[PDB]
Amino acid sequence: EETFYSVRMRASMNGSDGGKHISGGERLIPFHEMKHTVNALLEKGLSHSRGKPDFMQIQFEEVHESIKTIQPLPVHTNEVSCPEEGQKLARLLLEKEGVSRDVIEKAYEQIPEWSDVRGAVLFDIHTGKRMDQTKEKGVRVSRMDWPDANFEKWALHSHVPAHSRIKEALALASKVSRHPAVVAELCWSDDPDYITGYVAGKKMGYQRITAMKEYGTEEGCRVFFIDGSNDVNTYIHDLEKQPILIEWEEDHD
Amino acid sequence: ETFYSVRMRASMNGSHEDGGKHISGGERLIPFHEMKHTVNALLEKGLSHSRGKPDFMQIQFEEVHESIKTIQPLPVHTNEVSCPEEGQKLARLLLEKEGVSRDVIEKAYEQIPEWSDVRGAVLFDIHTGKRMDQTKEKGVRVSRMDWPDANFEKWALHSHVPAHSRIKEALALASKVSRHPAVVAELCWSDDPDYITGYVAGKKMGYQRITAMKEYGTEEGCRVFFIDGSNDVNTYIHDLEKQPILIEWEED
Ligand SMILES: Nc1ncnc2c1ncn2[C@@H]1O[C@H](COP(=O)(O)OP(=O)(O)NP(=O)(O)O)[C@@H](O)[C@H]1O
Ligand SMILES: Nc1ncnc2c1ncn2[C@@H]1O[C@H](COP(=O)(O)OP(=O)(O)NP(=O)(O)O)[C@@H](O)[C@H]1O
Ligand SMILES: O=C(O)CCCCCC(=O)O
Ligand SMILES: O=C(O)CCCCCC(=O)O
Ligand SMILES: [Mg+2]
Ligand SMILES: [Mg+2]
Ligand SMILES: [Mg+2]
Ligand SMILES: [Mg+2]
Repeated sequence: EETFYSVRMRASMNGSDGGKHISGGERLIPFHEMKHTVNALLEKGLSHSRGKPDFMQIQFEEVHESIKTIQPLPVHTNEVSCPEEGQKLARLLLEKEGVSRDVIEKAYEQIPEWSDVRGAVLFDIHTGKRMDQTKEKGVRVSRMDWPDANFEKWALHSHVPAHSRIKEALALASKVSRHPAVVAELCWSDDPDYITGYVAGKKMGYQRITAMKEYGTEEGCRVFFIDGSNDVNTYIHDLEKQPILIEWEEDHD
Repeated sequence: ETFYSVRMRASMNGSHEDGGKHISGGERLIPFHEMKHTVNALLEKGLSHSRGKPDFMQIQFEEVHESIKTIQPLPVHTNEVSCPEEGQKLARLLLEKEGVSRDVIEKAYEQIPEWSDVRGAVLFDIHTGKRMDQTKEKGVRVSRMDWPDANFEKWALHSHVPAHSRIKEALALASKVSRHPAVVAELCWSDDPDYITGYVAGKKMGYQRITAMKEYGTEEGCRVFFIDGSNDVNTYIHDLEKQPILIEWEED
């Protein structure tokens, strides 16, 4: 049983304090990867297209819970020609996954107000309302990662480019989708220079959508559509604390 | 040309907040273009410590918005002693020379064992003869001071003192702290098992190094500031944490 470490970073400008969120990252690693990983997070925060931070934290801590290893979701890339086509597709896919249309519309009305949320919003498909009480902080999924070497192999097989963005997103989405209360996830970047997003779920897998907004805009989105009776805090604790490594099995081909 | 405060702390068996053992701490004050090197120096300092390997560490940077003040290091004298009991006695003599009363010194020495787990400094009020800050195990952590290596190395050459980073860090801290008009004296020795030199610092005597202050292999250090002031302790804590200082020595 190898010991793993959670390594987290966040960065902002104009303070920590009301600042603009610039970058966030999370990694899960053995101890001999610490120097490289702390540097990868530092650099990710310092070279961000949302601007240069005046505040950054980086932390590591031993994880005591035993690590679980899962397969990435099956990926499909939907090529679209503009953001409106993408968004419409996204809403079709959410519906097919099981989110009712009226819940989807209600959430889409609120997505603009959630632009500044630094993690994810949790949206209850029973009440048709936001379920977490974290406000601008959002719920930040942590303690997931995907050893690069296995990711590069996966991307080669999948005919998807071996970009860090995709490794991070797919690791997140896979951890999130595994959770029995999560029906679906809608995501696109708050970076001005990346317009691909996705909808994920247990059935459809990870459905990339190649245009979800316009170049140059900084309004991203991360919403988890939740179907659960249980207390939201239990779900939040799972998302924040349950350690996941992604390992794609070439062999299962 | 804006400066950044870069701070680190590390502990084992948890964060310090959960009751982990403090391993290492550091603070630097740097232009933005030195950030990578500095974050790497702090990471490495935390990971290679003689008190053991951390399982928790935080590193943070923020822009400093107060103006930087540049000062001289204190004058340094090295007192050679044969053993830790001789050094401790000398330290008490020097605290008294610096203006601390014997009764306050004894009361502090009674409490020093209690403060072994404090990760920063204890503030000791000479008017009450008791601890003054309410930070408990966190202590007060002096930050936002630093000393460009090139100038420090010149200083160490001139001073016939080795150019060790421990000394640079300590003398930078002690100079910032002694400048504060409400600090009468500082008493220090290391919590590192493999370093037994400590010091007493003040405005009259400068930085008085004492070559043995404890036994090799012990992990009980000490950092106490003796306070004689008219203000509330929160103001002094804010001064020590926030006032940015660079050391620049120039010969006489
Ligand atoms: N670990 C996470 N948990 C919850 N939501 C997140 C997480 N990472 C990103 N998000 C959300 O999804 C949006 C887009 O993600 P992303 O573009 O990766 O931003 P980021 O991870 O905050 N910083 P960066 O990856 O440096 O661009 C973010 O603005 C958050 O709202
Ligand atoms: N910046 C500071 N402010 C207040 N107290 C400090 C400061 N740095 C160290 N001390 C205290 O003085 C003791 C010895 O100093 P030192 O040996 O430098 O410890 P350190 O800075 O915490 N870690 P390291 O420097 O990596 O050994 C520490 O155990 C602290 O209690
Ligand atoms: O990392 C980002 O910028 C936000 C999520 C986008 C990743 C989607 C992908 O290319 O599959
Ligand atoms: O860094 C430490 O371990 C504390 C040492 C304080 C004395 C340094 C010196 O003057 O030798
Ligand atoms: Mg990200
Ligand atoms: Mg982003
Ligand atoms: Mg130190
Ligand atoms: Mg020490």
